[PDB]
This record gives sequence, C-alpha cells and structure tokens, in this order.
Amino acid sequence: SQLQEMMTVVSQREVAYNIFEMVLKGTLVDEMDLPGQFLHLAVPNGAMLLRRPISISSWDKRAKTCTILYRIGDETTGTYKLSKLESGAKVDVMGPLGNGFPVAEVTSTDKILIIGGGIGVPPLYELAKQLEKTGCQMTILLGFASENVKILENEFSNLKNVTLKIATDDGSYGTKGHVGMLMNEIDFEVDALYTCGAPAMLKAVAKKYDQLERLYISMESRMACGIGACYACVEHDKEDESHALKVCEDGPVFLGKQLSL
Amino acid sequence: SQLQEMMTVVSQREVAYNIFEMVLKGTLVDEMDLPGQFLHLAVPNGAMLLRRPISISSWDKRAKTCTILYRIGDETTGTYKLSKLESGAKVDVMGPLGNGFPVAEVTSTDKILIIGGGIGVPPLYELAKQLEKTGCQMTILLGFASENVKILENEFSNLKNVTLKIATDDGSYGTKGHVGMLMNEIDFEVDALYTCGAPAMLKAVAKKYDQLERLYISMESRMACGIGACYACVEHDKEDESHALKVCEDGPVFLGKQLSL
Amino acid sequence: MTENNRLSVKLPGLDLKNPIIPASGCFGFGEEYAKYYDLNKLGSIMVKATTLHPRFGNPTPRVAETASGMLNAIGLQNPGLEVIMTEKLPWLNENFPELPIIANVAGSEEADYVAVCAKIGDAANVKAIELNISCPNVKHGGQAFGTDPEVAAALVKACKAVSKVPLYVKLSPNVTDIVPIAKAVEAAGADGLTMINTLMGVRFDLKTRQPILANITGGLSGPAIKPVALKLIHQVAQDVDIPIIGMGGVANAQDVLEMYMAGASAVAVGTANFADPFVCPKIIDKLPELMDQYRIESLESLIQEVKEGKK
Amino acid sequence: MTENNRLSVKLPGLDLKNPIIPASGCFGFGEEYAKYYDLNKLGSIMVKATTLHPRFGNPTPRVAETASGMLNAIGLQNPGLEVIMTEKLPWLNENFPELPIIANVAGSEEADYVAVCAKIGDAANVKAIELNISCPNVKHGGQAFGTDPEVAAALVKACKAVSKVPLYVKLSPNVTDIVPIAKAVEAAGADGLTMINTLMGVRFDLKTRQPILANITGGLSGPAIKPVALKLIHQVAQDVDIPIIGMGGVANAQDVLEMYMAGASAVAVGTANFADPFVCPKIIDKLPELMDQYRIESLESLIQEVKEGKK
Ligand SMILES: Cc1cc2nc3c(=O)[nH]c(=O)nc-3n(C[C@H](O)[C@H](O)[C@H](O)COP(=O)(O)OP(=O)(O)OC[C@H]3O[C@@H](n4cnc5c(N)ncnc54)[C@H](O)[C@@H]3O)c2cc1C
Ligand SMILES: Cc1cc2nc3c(=O)[nH]c(=O)nc-3n(C[C@H](O)[C@H](O)[C@H](O)COP(=O)(O)OP(=O)(O)OC[C@H]3O[C@@H](n4cnc5c(N)ncnc54)[C@H](O)[C@@H]3O)c2cc1C
Ligand SMILES: Cc1cc2nc3c(=O)[nH]c(=O)nc-3n(C[C@H](O)[C@H](O)[C@H](O)COP(=O)(O)O)c2cc1C
Ligand SMILES: Cc1cc2nc3c(=O)[nH]c(=O)nc-3n(C[C@H](O)[C@H](O)[C@H](O)COP(=O)(O)O)c2cc1C
Ligand code: FES
Ligand code: FES
Repeated sequence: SQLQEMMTVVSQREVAYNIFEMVLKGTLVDEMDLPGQFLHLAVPNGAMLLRRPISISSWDKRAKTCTILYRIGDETTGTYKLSKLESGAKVDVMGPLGNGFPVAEVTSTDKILIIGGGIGVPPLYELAKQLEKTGCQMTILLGFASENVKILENEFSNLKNVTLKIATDDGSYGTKGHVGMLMNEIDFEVDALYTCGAPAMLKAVAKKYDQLERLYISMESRMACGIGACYACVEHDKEDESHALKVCEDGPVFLGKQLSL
Repeated sequence: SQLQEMMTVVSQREVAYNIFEMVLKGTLVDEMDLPGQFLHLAVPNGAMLLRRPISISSWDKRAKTCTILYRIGDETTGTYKLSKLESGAKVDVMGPLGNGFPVAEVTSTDKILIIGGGIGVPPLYELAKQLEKTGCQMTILLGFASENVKILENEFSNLKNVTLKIATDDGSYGTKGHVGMLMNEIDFEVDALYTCGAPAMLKAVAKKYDQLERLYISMESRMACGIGACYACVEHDKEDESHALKVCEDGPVFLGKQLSL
Repeated sequence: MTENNRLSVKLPGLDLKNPIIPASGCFGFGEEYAKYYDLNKLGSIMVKATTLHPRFGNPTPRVAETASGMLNAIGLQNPGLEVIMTEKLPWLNENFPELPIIANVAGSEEADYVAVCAKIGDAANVKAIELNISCPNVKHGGQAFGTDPEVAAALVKACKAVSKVPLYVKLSPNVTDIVPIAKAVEAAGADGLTMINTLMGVRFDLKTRQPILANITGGLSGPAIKPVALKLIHQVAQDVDIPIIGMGGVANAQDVLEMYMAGASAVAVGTANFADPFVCPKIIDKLPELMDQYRIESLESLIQEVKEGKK
Repeated sequence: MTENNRLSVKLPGLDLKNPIIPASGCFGFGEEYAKYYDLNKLGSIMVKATTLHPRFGNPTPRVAETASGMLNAIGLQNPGLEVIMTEKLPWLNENFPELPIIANVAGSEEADYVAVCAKIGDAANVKAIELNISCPNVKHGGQAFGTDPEVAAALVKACKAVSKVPLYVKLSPNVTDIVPIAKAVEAAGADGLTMINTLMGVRFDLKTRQPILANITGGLSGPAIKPVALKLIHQVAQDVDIPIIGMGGVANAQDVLEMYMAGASAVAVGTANFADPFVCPKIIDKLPELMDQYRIESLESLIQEVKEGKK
C-alpha cells in the first residue's frame, strides 16, 4: 500500500539517445527522503513478470512527483515498452526501496566529491540537491561514453556550491576520457565521496579512495523480489565473505571497495 | 496485408450483460461481401498468443467500418482485455475469414427462415440486411437464456419483410422457452434456413429440417491458425467421416445435420 | 482477522485456515514480506531451503526473465540449520505463533537431509517438512535424488524414520515418467507430496554470446510452467493415496481452483509474489466469490468430489 | 527476390538461402500461408507429419491457450503417404520448385517410419527427412521412441538404411537426460538433429471441471518453452558433431540469434505463425540489421565461432 501504487505518468520524453525521463505522481513520493533509493517498476506486458529496478533521479514533495532517467533496449525489452507510455498512463510502482545515500551527517565545512557514470548519474542529482542545502563544497565529475548520452548537465550546473566537470570516452564533449581522469585532477581533501556508475568506474573510484571511510557506493544487480527475500541480488561482504549483502535491501549504496554495508 | 491490419476502434460499449459491441474501421472492410465470415483478433496481452475468432455482425462500406458483438469472460480472459479498449485504440485483425452465408441464389419469391441463439445471433444481422434487398420473405426466430443477454432486437425489427420472434429460456422476455419452440410454431414452406447458435440449438434445427437442402449452419470451434493449416478446428464430414471439415476454412457455415460443406 | 471454513483444509500435520502457501525460496523466512501484510492471513509458509551448513549459493547473475516466467540459479543460499533453528524459525514463532511452517530441506547427500529433518522438527512452529529432492546427489555422480525412484525412496525412508512431523516430498518435473517416483516415495512412507519444483532453462546474452546466468542453467518458474504442473499433478493424483500441495505458475484464484481440478489439496504460490507482493492475500480474498461462481461449497468438498469423479 | 549470403547456411541436404523454416504442423503443406506471402522467401519448410495411412487425429477440443504458449492435441492428422506423394508435395514442387522441403515422418512402430522414409525421398522437392520420434511406440507399451536411447537408435538405423535424403531426428524434451538419446541417435547414423518437440501440459475448464482438451494432455509450445529448448540445445551441442536445427518459442529475430548462441545452425518457427502470419518473412527481413548490431558478419561465421568458443 505504502510500498506499492498505480502512479500516474505526468510526462515522458526522450532526453538523450535511448534515454527517457519519466515524471510520476503519487502518494509514494511522500515516503521518499534519502537520495539513492529506487523504484521497482512492473512492465505493461503480461509476459514480463519481473519488475525493473530504476533509481529515483529526484522528486518534488509539494508537487507529489518523482522523476527517473532510464535507458531502453530494443523492441523486445521491458524498458522499451515503458518508454511508450504517455501522460496520463498508470505505472505499477513498488517503492521507495533500499538504503540510500547518507546526508544527515554532512556539514557546510567538509568538501564533498560526487562521481557519476552513464545511467548511474540520475540518482546523484537528488543527492546533489540534498547536499546543496548543507552549503558544503561539492565537486561533481560526470562521465559518459559519448555526447548523445550525456544527461542532467543543465540540472547539475544550475546548483550553487557545485563545480561540475564532464568527460566523454571519445571526447565528443567536455574532457576526453573516463571520469577516472578528472578524478586524478582534483586537488583538495575530500570528506565524503558519493559514487554511482559502471562497475569499472566504481572499482576505480573505491580504489583511489581506499583510505576514505565516508565512501558511499551505489550498486546495481539483477533482481527479482526487490525486497530482500529471494537473494538474487547478492554481493560478498568484504568484511566477511560468508556474509551476503543484498543490493536491493542492504544496498544499493554501501561502504568500502570490495563492498562493506 | 489484405488479410491483416491494425484496425482502429471507432467505439465500444457494453450493450448487454457482459456483451460488448465494438466498431472497427479499416481497409479490410472493403474485402467483406458475404455474411458469416469472421475476424481473428489478437489480444492486447503478450501472454495471450492465440487470436480470438469473432463473427462479423455487420459492416458499412462507405463508412469503412465493421461491427462485432462479443461476450467476455472474467479478468483473466482475452475478450475481457479487449472490452477495455476505447475509441481510437488499435486492434490487430486478421480477416475477413471463412466461407460465409450464400445469398446470391436467393429471390423475392422464396421464404427464408433465420434462427439465432445467444452470441450466434450477431452474424445473422448482416445476413438479414443482405437478404432484405432481395425482398424475400424473412422470418427471424431469436433465442436467449435471459433478457439481460438479449441483443440486436432493435436492429432486426427495423427491417422490412422481416417477422421477428424472440424467446428466452426463463421467459423473462418474449416467448418462454428455447427457439426450438417458436420453430415448431411457424407455418409455411421454407426455401432456405440460415442458423447460428449453441450446439444443442443447431442439432435441433438441422434435425427438424433434415430434408431441407438449403440448410446453412454456421459453426464454432477452438481455433489456432484460423486459416486452415493447423487442423485444430476439425469436424467429421457427414458425407465421408474420413474427410475432415475445417470450421475456419471450410466453414464456419456448412450444409447438412451432422455436417456437410 | 476473519476466518472462513469454506477455505480451510486439513492435511497431515497441517490444519490450514486457507490453502494459500508462499512457495519455498520465494518468501525467505517471511521477514521481508511481513512488512507488506499480516502473515497470519496465510494458510502456511514454505520457508527457503535449510541445509546442514551455511550455503552462500551460486555466483551472479542469479536470475533472468523469460516469456511469462523466470530463471533462477540462486543455489539454495541459507544461513544453515543452527541459525535457522536459533534465529529464523523463532522469529516466526514469536511473531506468528499460530502460523504453521513448512520447513523445506535440501542437501548434497542423504546424511545431510537426515540431519536437518531430525532437528528442524524441534521448532514449535514447524508443522511439516518438505523435502527438496531436486538437489544433485554427490553419492550418485550428481544425479538429482528426484530422478530415480529407488534413490528417492531410500532418502524418504531414512528421513521418515527420524522426522518428528509429517514428511512431504517435492517432486521434480524433469523426468520422463513421474509415476514411478511418486509411487516409490509414497511406498517409502511420505505423508504427502508437493509438486512441482522448477523446469530447466537457459537464456543467452546476445551481446556477449554468453549465458545470462553465471550458473549457465537455471530453474524455470512462473505461469509459463503451469500447464506442465497441472499435467503432472493430475497424473500423480490418479496413482497415489496421499495429498498433494500443487504449485507452478499460480498467479490468481482461478489458477488455484485449476490446481484443485487437477487433484491438489492445497496450493503454493512462488514466483507470483515477486510481481505482486500482495498476490497471496488478494487470492485468499478472491477465492470465495470465485467458488460461488463455479458452484463450489468448500475446498474440502471440492477435493472429495474431484477424488471420486476421476475425470 | 533478393537473396543474402550473410543469411545462407549449408546443412546436410539443405542449401538454405536463410535459416528460417516454418515448423512441422504449424504450416500444413504451405497451401494456406502461401496466400499471405511468397513461400520462396523461406529457407525451407517442415511440412506436417506424414504417416503410412491416413490419420484423422484426436477428437476436439484440440487446442488451448496458456501463458505465453499453447497446448495442442491435434493427433498428427494427415491424408497419408499416397495423397502426400501424389498431391501435396507435387503442389509445392510445381509452385515452388526451388524450395527445399523437410519431410516430417511419424508412425506407431518402426515399420511405419521405414515405409514413409523409403518413399518420401522420391519427391524431387523433399531434400531431407525429420523423424518425429515423440510418437507412442505400440511395440513398447506406448513409450515414445524419443525416451529410450537404444530404441531411438534402432529406429534411426533402420530409417537411415532406407532413406534417400539426409536424415534428421527431432528430439523430445520430455526426458530426464537428453545427452544419451542424442549420442545414440548420432551413433546410429543421423545426419542432423532438430529440437525440440513440445513439452506436456494440461488445462482444466473451471465450469465443467474437465480437461479443456478431449485428449486431456497436449503438447506445450510457444515462447513459454524457449528457455527449455535453449537449455537442451546447448547441452546437446556440447556432445554431438552433427548440426542442430533449433526450435521452441521462437517469435522474432532476437530469438533466432539466441538459438545460434546455444549451438543451432538453422531455426524453425512454429506456434508464432498462428499469432502473426507474417512472422517468418518479418524475421528474415530483420536479421541483417540485428546481426549488424551484434557484430555478426554472417550466420555461417557465427556457427563456427560458437562451435569453437564453447562458452
Ligand atoms: C538499484 C538499481 C537502480 C537502477 N537505476 C537505473 C536508472 O536510474 N537508470 C537506468 O537506465 N537503469 C537503471 N538500472 C538498470 C536497469 O534496471 C536495467 O537497465 C533494466 O532493468 C534492464 O531492463 P530491460 O527491460 O531493458 O531489459 P530486458 O532484457 O528485457 O530485461 C529482462 C530482465 O533482466 C533484468 N536486467 C537486464 N539487464 C539488467 C542490468 N543491466 N541491470 C539490472 N537488471 C538487468 C531486467 O531488470 C529484467 O528482470 C538500475 C538497476 C538497479 C539494480
Ligand atoms: C467462427 C467463430 C465465430 C465466433 N463469433 C462470435 C461472436 O460473434 N460473438 C461471441 O461472443 N463469441 C463468438 N465466438 C466465440 C468466441 O470466439 C469465444 O467466446 C472466445 O474466443 C473465448 O475467448 P476468451 O478470451 O473469452 O476466453 P479464454 O478462456 O481466455 O480463451 C483462451 C483460448 O480458448 C479459446 N476459446 C475459449 N472458449 C471458446 C469457445 N467457446 N469458442 C471458441 N474458442 C474458445 C479462445 O479463443 C482462446 O484461444 C466465435 C467462435 C468461432 C469459432
Ligand atoms: C527464486 C526461487 C527460489 C526457490 N528456491 C526453492 C527452495 O529453496 N526449495 C524448494 O523446494 N524449491 C524452491 N523453488 C522452487 C519453488 O518453490 C516452486 O517449486 C517453483 O518455482 C514453482 O512455483 P512458482 O511458478 O509459483 O514459482 C524456488 C524457486 C524460485 C523461483
Ligand atoms: C499445432 C501443432 C502441430 C505440430 N505437429 C507436429 C508434427 O506433425 N511433427 C513434428 O515433429 N512436430 C510437431 N509439432 C511440434 C513443433 O513442430 C515444434 O517442434 C514445437 O511446437 C516447438 O516450436 P514452437 O514453440 O515455435 O511451436 C507441432 C506443434 C504444434 C503446436
Ligand atoms: S531482489 Fe530479491 S533479495 Fe534482492
Ligand atoms: S484454426 Fe487452424 S485449421 Fe482451423
């Protein structure tokens, strides 16, 4: 009931190559609070029973709406079918879900580092919006494969106390290369580093900032139930390999390189 | 191409208890001609691959539209999902299909008998409309389980050279009992008798009019391909039990009691 | 908390208020779904498989979607008998003392099953045992216990001798003929049967050309397999004199009634929980009106009618 | 009538312009679907099963819908060898002389199969034989030839000795282990394999409480079974050195490429034809662009890459 609702599509349009931005309105928005949680979306096709986990990009309490940015596959995929929904359509949503990014213990003194990659960038927007209030120092490094898949630049740049840096693998925009390059360029002592993106990018980030305790890493995984019962989304606890961490319930965001909740 | 098209829903409303009337517009209408043919409708659900065979109730050449009357099952059935479609929606249609009712060799002299039952009545409307032109003598006997499922009375009564008689099993309207009762009541030599309805009704009709050669019986069956290739819709040829008659291709309307094409 | 006699069914060790039971591996130990609704609404619960020692399971990806179904190669991940005996089952007993629990048991050899069966019955809330015999038998080259009547029978006999609650055996559908295995399991002492466990499937990633699942193969479940379950249930129902709890692609109340037409006495719901967290209580709520429509006075009555009108 | 080398594949007795072949029993003898499009567009056709004597088939209802699939108990209805030799095959040879035909053969005993195999090859357009071994063996209590390696092998040996065109064997998925049957069929002389035939399923009518199919049981087909087909194909691909034509739930070009990732050399499409009459030509049209996306230069190349990169 509070974790499931037939939300209403306010709007939906493609904002990048095969990347759609959907705006959903519903009572579930009220239960949102921490950035990094996700929604488990049911595909409007009876032959596709598994829900699609999609990070919440941002939300508007007063408006009672949340926004998501997702990449679609071909005509045989679930996201493709979701991208067809127009304003007024209903979407079966389960959420908000998971442990999001910690922001409470953040102060206008410490300097925050935010690194995003590809479709892992969306959740970082709400995080940024959140941190903006603390008036802390924010440096956002965003990476993309190409210019046609770059997203949220406008949203990020238009945030005070935020220094945005963008890179593309083929250098079709911003700096040439992967975010990893822009990362080595920064000069300052980071207090907390929030990250979300491709696996190779997370490994690179958590590798450069190994000694950093306030390292928040958002993970992805194949899911089924989305609530912690089936154990499909497991990871080994770097702290205890025997202990299994569930991306959907324990995560998606965790502490430590090889991962620690 | 000429046998398949994404038709457009012009309108759809429930006209009787669990009975919906859908109006479809498309180029396929142009290929219609004989009454009794059907359409093979794809359900708007990926888990329901088999098309639903639905008799054409009537059509409007100039308008480029055809109409159908169909009964729905519960929320887990295909027809139920079809009944939800509103004006403007698209429907994947295959047709027109099958051998319809013969009307060419009919003259304003001979007296035609038409007997319909339940959801088998719809196709008989176009047949009636067709025969009306020949100015022949038409006597229509229609039967229903109850008043809440009676349909097309207005359409039929408003046809010249047509004497409509209606019956209901519980006698909640018209004569009490099954059409079989109204049948024994008629007094005249019928030249041709067109019929469509529940199996028990067809057996009764073709039984009373055994010696009648111009006996046209429209059949139903479980189908798959709908074109005559899979052999799911078979019947034994009364003429040669070895010979199989395919309701979808050879039928739906045939000649003789136990059936003859 | 209103009960309904029309829905209650009595099976060995199981006095169910209604026939709906979440299937093993699809409800964990009830701790996650308990957040969505009151577990007492359920007839029972088949908790995930318990093994003697802890099991982490197979590497990931562990799941994949299919047409009207899904593939899973979880690998029977669980904390082990000890933790299940001291933490998981007690949680259920503390919060839902009246809810009977069906304990799913797995293992790599007979010795493992025996150990779990003998112990798990110690839990006050565990009212029956469901043997997961789709596991590879290391003592038989890796062959699943459920694909050999004689091997399955010996396993059931040994387990029956040490169990303190009625013993149910979950049959595998991955066999040429299910009748022999069912007859042998019944002859060996099984108090009841549950069926079916998953079919075997594989999905390939077109970009990498590799299997989607790390394990390559996975168990196929969901509505896609319901016709196979019904076929096997009906087949086994004609040759056994012990009850059957049916499962495989049940997603609504209509499917539950179909399970009964095939010969089932109770019905488990697995995969459907992932699509709709509230599927079980919705089904329970819907059953009475559906039964009214189909002239069913009660499920107990239906079970008897189906049993005598074998057709 | 533009051909494409990237799509052509060479199999025993089969020089296909493309890999798409309507599956047996889902295209009749091509006379109905020929009205929708030009059959030459196809790579080949697996016509419905031919039996020595005419067969009317099972009583009706013969079909039923399932989640992403269907059940059929047609019963192998066909006019018999004579009529097929004198009327059906010649029609195809007269209208589509260049289209190779795969003749599906069925029977109740070895003698029946032998009779059809020896004769059917006389047709100029019949370029290969596909043995439907899911039929009950009256000489073995009714057991399907496809559920016994040794029985299947003897059938294949006898048939191979009298056939005048390459012999393909359609394997049944209704078995505990498919490897033995595949190895034995290959050892017996089979030129290739096709898989899979249908799974077994049942649906019940809630109002009558009776099976929907008069035959009670029916063969399950459609997208629902694709994961099972892929699993078995991939499994057999690791242990045989003859080609495999894959089928089971193929509904689009993506599925065809998935069949190739599993080890198939060509792909049959059955049930999907009922949903979309134009499915085969659509697939053929779509393949090239999909191959471009997945870096596939040609299907012949893909077959070789998959064969060497067993993974
Ligand atoms: C916590 C979390 C948050 C996410 N947030 C976003 C986001 O904000 N934006 C975005 O574009 N993507 C996001 N993703 C990835 C997104 O969930 C997958 O891209 C999408 O589920 C693939 O579905 P499909 O319909 O495209 O493909 P299909 O191939 O039809 O999917 C079939 C099955 O595979 C699963 N699946 C396929 N590949 C992926 C993989 N890459 N990721 C996870 N499961 C997989 C599907 O979820 C489904 O169960 C997130 C994933 C997780 C776990
Ligand atoms: C030539 C022909 C013309 C018809 N014309 C009409 C008409 O004008 N109006 C009308 O209301 N009905 C008509 N019917 C009956 C209609 O096709 C079935 O009522 C409908 O297909 C059942 O689908 P479902 O979605 O309700 O049920 P489901 O139970 O979901 O159907 C699943 C499968 O069973 C088939 N099916 C179920 N029962 C029926 C049976 N009674 N009839 C045929 N197949 C069955 C479905 O077509 C489908 O393949 C006709 C049937 C035929 C063969
Ligand atoms: C994710 C998952 C985990 C499950 N693990 C078990 C298990 O631990 N023990 C067992 O007997 N069956 C297990 N199964 C099989 C189911 O309990 C059930 O037998 C099968 O999935 C059929 O029902 P369904 O179609 O409703 O899921 C599992 C199935 C799934 C999909
Ligand atoms: C209606 C129907 C008739 C078919 N009859 C045959 C047949 O005569 N011979 C044969 O080998 N297989 C037959 N099959 C099995 C298919 O050819 C195929 O092996 C199976 O249906 C898998 O492919 P599909 O999912 O694409 O249909 C039949 C299947 C159906 C659904
Ligand atoms: S999706 Fe089931 S535990 Fe994470
Ligand atoms: S529906 Fe296939 S022959 Fe009639």
